[PDB]
Amino acid sequence: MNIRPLHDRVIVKRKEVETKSAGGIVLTGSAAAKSTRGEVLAVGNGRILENGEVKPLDVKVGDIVIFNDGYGVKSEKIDNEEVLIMSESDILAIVEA
Amino acid sequence: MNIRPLHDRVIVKRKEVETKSAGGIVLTGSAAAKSTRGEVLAVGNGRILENGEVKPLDVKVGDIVIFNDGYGVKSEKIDNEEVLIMSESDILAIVEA
Amino acid sequence: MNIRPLHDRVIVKRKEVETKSAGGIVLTGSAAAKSTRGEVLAVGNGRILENGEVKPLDVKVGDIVIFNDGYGVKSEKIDNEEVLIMSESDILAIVEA
Amino acid sequence: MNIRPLHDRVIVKRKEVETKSAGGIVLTGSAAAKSTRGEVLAVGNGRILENGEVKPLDVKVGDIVIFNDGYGVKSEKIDNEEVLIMSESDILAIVEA
Amino acid sequence: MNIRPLHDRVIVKRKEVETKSAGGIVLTGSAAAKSTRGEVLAVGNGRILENGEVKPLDVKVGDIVIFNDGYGVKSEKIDNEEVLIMSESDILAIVEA
Amino acid sequence: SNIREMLPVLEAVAKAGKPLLIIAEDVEGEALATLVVNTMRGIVKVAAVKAPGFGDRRKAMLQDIATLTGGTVISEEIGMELEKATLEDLGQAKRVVINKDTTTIIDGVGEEAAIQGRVAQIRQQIEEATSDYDREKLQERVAKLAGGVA
Amino acid sequence: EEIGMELEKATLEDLGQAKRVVINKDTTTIIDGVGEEAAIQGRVAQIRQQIEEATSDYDREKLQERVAKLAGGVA
Repeated sequence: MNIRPLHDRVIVKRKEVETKSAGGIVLTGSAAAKSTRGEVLAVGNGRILENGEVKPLDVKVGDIVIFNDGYGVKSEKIDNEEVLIMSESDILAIVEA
Repeated sequence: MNIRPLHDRVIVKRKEVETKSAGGIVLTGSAAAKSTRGEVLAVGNGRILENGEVKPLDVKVGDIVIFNDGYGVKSEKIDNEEVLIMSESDILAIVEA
Repeated sequence: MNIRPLHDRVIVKRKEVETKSAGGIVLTGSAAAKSTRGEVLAVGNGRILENGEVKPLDVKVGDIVIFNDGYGVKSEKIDNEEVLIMSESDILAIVEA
Repeated sequence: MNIRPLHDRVIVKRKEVETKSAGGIVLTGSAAAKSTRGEVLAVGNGRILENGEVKPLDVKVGDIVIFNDGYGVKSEKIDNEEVLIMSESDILAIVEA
Repeated sequence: MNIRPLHDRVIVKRKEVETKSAGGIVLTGSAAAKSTRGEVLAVGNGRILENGEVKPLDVKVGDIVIFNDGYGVKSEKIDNEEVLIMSESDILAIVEA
Repeated sequence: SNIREMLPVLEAVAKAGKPLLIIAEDVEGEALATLVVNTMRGIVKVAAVKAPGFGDRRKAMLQDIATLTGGTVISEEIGMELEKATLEDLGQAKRVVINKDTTTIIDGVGEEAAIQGRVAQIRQQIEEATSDYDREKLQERVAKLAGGVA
Repeated sequence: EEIGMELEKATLEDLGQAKRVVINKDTTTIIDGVGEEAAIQGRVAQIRQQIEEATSDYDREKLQERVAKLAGGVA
């Protein structure tokens, strides 16, 4: 079973936290920090604000993105895996090829 | 890997803080101050306000700009380097010639 | 190497601080007060608000103005001297004669 | 000789503070209170909000008004006299008869 | 002299505070309270919002009204009497007959 | 401390290419750190020492040092400011000697009329009702101004 | 740290060199750092003022110990 997001909501999963490759071949331990990179599992219908139609999201399924982990970011457990739910506004940028 | 901004968002990097050239050949150390100059690494699609089309940004990639370091400015680490994320509105001026 | 302001931004320079002509013949030393008068070095294109066209600024380069030094006012140094950057809104009046 | 206010800005001068005519014959000493009445020296062009036309101010030059002395009220010295600068919104009423 | 309120301003006078006839045929002492009822001495032109026309005030001169004594309520002394100045929004209801 | 500002005074000396001697209530590491590096590369040769002692005590003896060397004392308290002071306001001496516990000036360049004038105002100080302690410290200043100390 | 230097600000070349060191719970030893004699003697030469000190007691005792370690031996 899988999950269907509601308009302007994007479901993404978090990547590895403080991966041991910082500074070159140097191994970096965890300084109690958390990973800001994720992958887009699902895309909502779009934003329904200003009134004129429904505006489509700029993020396509399967994208790799950078986002700000704020209040708008929620945590759920699907098929015993951790996922994140946030709006389009939260995701700052896309990592490409 | 690299970053693609999400419309009206500009990714820039901060320049040297209180470079030791103040008042002449005098070497001035850093004593509680920060640099407001930067370079534009990436340009977003444009503003999405008022529904009618999307307006393009006034700053090209690689420009040297002066900006207001306010709340609207976010910090992320890319390829283990510091970058700044802010809107077009937050960038005060462009250094030319 | 001069500076070009970005729309709705005006670059001005501050005049002499707490000039000793207050009260009468008496010369008043600076207790800890700052001068609110300035000269307009540069003028931006205008206000871009509400899409349709751009509205021109009401101040011409070289004017002598009175302004409110608030949060909006910012300070930068070019050609080794102090300048101020603020919007049209922050300038309260023009001194004429 | 005089100052020209910007649109939606009104220049007024403050009247007598805690005038000695309260309760009739009795002279009331000034116990930390300030006068809210003034005279309108100058009138700006008007409000420029929401593009369509510039709306004219409802206050005539030379009128006697009651106003709310808040943050929006600024103080300047003209020909060595005290003046106040505030928007139309800050002026509560007009004294007639 | 008398006072003329500016648009969307109503000048009213406060009625008796803690009138003695509370809880039955009982004279009640002024333990610590104020009166929310007043009379409308003057009427301003009306609200000036959204451009198209000026909307007239619903309350005619001489009405008996109920109001919320908040920040928006200001006090001035006219002809040695206490009056209140507030907007239309402040006055909650009208006492009739 | 962060009272570093006085750069135009400092650079004026750098422009001159001569060493600078500093007398004040105190100097903190922020000013000293930059000063050490500036001296090390030869930009400026500058060393700073503390004033004689108690506020009234040090302030009283500052004028004579300045007048003796032809310099001007900066009155923070009065009509003067940190930056506000020209290079010409600085006093001049042939050379100075400094150690961990003592500061010495070989010879400041000042007019005899000014040296004597400082001494002349001392005469009221010399004939004093207090006598004990007042005269002892007072004379020491006097000997230093034109005589010698043994 | 106090003067013109910073934590990061320092190149590997800045670091000193030695053949080997010996360390235990209460003691640290360096077999032989590689430095020039002129620098070793120069440190010792500046010590001569330190040697001829008015205080004598305590000042000389600690001072001599540094001296013995710099070029001589400690018993």
